[PDB]
Amino acid sequence: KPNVAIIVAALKPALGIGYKGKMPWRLRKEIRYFKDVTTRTTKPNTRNAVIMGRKTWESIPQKFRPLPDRLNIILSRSYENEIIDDNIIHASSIESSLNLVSDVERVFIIGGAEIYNELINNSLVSHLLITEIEHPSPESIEMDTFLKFPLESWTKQPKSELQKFVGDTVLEDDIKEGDFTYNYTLWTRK
Ligand SMILES: NC(=O)C1=CN([C@@H]2O[C@H](COP(=O)(O)OP(=O)(O)OC[C@H]3O[C@@H](n4cnc5c(N)ncnc54)[C@H](OP(=O)(O)O)[C@@H]3O)[C@@H](O)[C@H]2O)C=CC1
Ligand SMILES: CCc1nc(N)nc(N)c1C#CCc1cc(OC)ccc1OC
Repeated sequence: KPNVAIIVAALKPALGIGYKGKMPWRLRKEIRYFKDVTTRTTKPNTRNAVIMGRKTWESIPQKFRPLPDRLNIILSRSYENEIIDDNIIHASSIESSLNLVSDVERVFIIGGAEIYNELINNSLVSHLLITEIEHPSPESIEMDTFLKFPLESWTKQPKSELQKFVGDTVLEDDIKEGDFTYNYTLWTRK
């Protein structure tokens, strides 16, 4: 089996993630956390996979595309299940994409909304890496895109389990970037 996790940054308490196809924030440490965790492998001869919707792919800046050091899987309902090049796979589903290569250690679902809100209730996903973002006045930030997670069916793990998961990665508490404050968290199924 492949270890499949969801990684996302969301604003509490509504868990908003975007506005008009855009990200409502630019968090410099968070971006860097995202990179290190999705890239890091333990075993040699392995890579990690990043799975995403077509729209999230289209929104990734030209030069960061495909996301380096990781296998990129792009999801569309139009896609045949084929390898485009060494770094890029097109797929109809996660299940179809997993049966396409075997060099993968960890699989990370990286967005967007339609992808998250569907794969949250898929049994393959065993971990959630949610960056919980806070703001003194959350409603002042314009938001039309939200997570629909039944978090009552999941367990927020201790920091020690997250540290285990992300290896040596530095996990700072209450990161203050402008008016935003955030923490990295780990969730497992009940
Ligand atoms: N804060 C965060 O950590 C993140 C936030 N975001 C935000 O999310 C938003 C984007 O989300 P969203 O608009 O939903 O776009 P998505 O990235 O989720 O892409 C949607 C597309 O994915 C394809 N798709 C959806 N479900 C499936 C499925 N079950 N099987 C195969 N393909 C599927 C469809 O492609 P098709 O139509 O071609 O068939 C659909 O049009 C943006 O606002 C972005 O800023 C994104 C990533 C991270
Ligand atoms: C913002 C980076 C990020 N952090 C967390 N915790 N989860 C995520 N899924 C993401 C993401 C994403 C997609 C994306 C990545 C990117 O390179 C960093 C640039 C743009 C992106 O979508 C607009």
